[PDB]
Amino acid sequence: DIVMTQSPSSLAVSAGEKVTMSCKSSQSLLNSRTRKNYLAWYQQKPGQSPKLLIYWASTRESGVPDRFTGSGSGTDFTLTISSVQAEDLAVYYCKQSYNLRTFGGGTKLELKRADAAPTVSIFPPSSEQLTSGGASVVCFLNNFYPKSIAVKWKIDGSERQNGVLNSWTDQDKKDSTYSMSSTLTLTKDEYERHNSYTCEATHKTSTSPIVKSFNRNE
Amino acid sequence: EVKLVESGGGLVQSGGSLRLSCATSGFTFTDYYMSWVRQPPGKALEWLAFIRNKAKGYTTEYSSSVKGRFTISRDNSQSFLYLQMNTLRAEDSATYYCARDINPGSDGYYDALDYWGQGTSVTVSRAKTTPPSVYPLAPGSAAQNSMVTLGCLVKGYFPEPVTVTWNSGSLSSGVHTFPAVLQSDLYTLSSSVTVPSSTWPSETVTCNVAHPASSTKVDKKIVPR
Ligand SMILES: O=C(O)[C@@]1(O)C[C@@H](O)[C@@H](O)[C@@H]([C@H](O)CO)O1
Ligand SMILES: [Mg+2]
Ligand SMILES: [Mg+2]
Ligand SMILES: [Mg+2]
Ligand SMILES: [Zn+2]
Repeated sequence: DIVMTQSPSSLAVSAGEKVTMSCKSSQSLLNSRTRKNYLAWYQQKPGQSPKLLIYWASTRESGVPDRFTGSGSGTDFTLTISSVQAEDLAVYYCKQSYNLRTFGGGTKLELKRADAAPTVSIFPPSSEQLTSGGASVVCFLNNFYPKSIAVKWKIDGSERQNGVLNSWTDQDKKDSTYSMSSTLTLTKDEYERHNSYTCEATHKTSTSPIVKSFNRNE
Repeated sequence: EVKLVESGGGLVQSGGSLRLSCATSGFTFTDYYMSWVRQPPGKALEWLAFIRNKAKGYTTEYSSSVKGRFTISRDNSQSFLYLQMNTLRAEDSATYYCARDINPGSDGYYDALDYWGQGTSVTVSRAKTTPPSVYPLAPGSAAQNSMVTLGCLVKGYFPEPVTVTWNSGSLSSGVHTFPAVLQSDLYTLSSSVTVPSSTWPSETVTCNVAHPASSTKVDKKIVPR
């Protein structure tokens, strides 16, 4: 067992600011023969494979921006990012290769930006779905910040809670906003009992819910 | 160009076996150790195994988590890496990556995993392979102008993953593909795309959906309505 641990588990930093993250090994990774620390850092952006940033604790891989600096020795290591850029959003892993290989649990780096209101769109069920006896109503909430958001579905004015499924994207690597999709699924029979379908979004960027709706009749 | 490409992932029943493969090119294969690393959905990377290079006699090592159950091997004639997986369990569900590991004999020796494949996904479950239904999301009404948001709903499939593109990848900006959500042993995901009003419906917008486990290929044009 070489046990690897990282800190913090997550944090958020504004573009242009400095980021520090830590990695501990349960035993020294310093090879007294080679004089090298067998410690590497990897960057994994949302939906990508890991990418090598640093090895031998402090040697930057060719191609990696010089704002990334590894330091430390023995059982304690640090990855520092000066002037964080929006594209740096990712999970960062350290990894020992002194004795086979073991990854730490990762540090998730998110980016802080100015609050942004969501753009909200509602979509009725497609004729192809209704033909098969189902009816899904979809609401997209795009490009907002911070991540915290609430969606309420109302059918003919009353709130509907079951049949709802929600999903959030990771932060965007360009504009540092988030997005979310909410899908309400009904039988076609239940869908045809009602007229008004409403997606209501509660976000800190305004005091009134953002409300998008359509009428089945229309 | 160093190239690593995993294949072989898919749905396997608990207790079952699966062999993953990794095709390599762009470097002298026998010069390098090769590693397999996995990552369960939403969890940390986990190193599983390596096989050493020629100088080291192609010997193998394994993490405790898979020793006795998995076997790593290599074909040096065609530059392939394999991972045979036996006695699979739910906890083995994950994306599996192959990575080029060290060449200790080189004067340029550095100790890292410097190149990684795109990964191949494995799901260990008794649930049934189910292809997605793909439905168009077109607006029912809108203001007098500007940008328009469309989408596709990819509903009721198993297992992960699916791929979604728009106009065969040619629409990439302004796309959001939402992570799939599991409910009652079927996944649902959605994808939105936002384009200028002046370009749709005058120009075609189509979502392209693939579900490897069922060999599904769908093109769905988003028509006004
Ligand atoms: O197990 C090995 O063959 C290897 O060479 C892997 C290297 O990454 C490193 O762990 C090395 C040890 O430092 C040898 O003591 O062993
Ligand atoms: Mg290099
Ligand atoms: Mg966005
Ligand atoms: Mg009701
Ligand atoms: Zn050994």
